[PDB]
This record gives sequence, C-alpha cells and structure tokens, in this order.
Amino acid sequence: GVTTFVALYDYESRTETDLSFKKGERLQILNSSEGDWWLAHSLTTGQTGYIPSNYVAPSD
Repeated sequence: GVTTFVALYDYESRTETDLSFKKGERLQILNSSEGDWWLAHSLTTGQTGYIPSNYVAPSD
C-alpha cells in the first residue's frame, strides 16, 4: 500500500507545515489523493509535510 508521485518542479517550503522538494524527487502521500494539498513523505530526502498536488504527477 503506497501512493507515490514524482515532483515536476522545485517547491520551497514557506509555511510551518509544508515540505520542500526538488524536481525529480519521489514522494508518497500518507492519506488519500483527495483535494489539492496532501501530507507527504519524500523517499529522496526523508522529510515530510504538505505538498501541492499541482507540482507532482503519479509515479508507479
């Protein structure tokens, strides 16, 4: 059970709860893919936080 995505663009953390990531990073969500902001964990960096769905695309 995973739901994974790859980053299309860099995203710099700007809030207390979001997650910085670089283009090409692999990210997994910790709940469902509903909505526009998802709690994620980066397989690349090990960090976690909310990410914007419009910066990523599904990755098997």
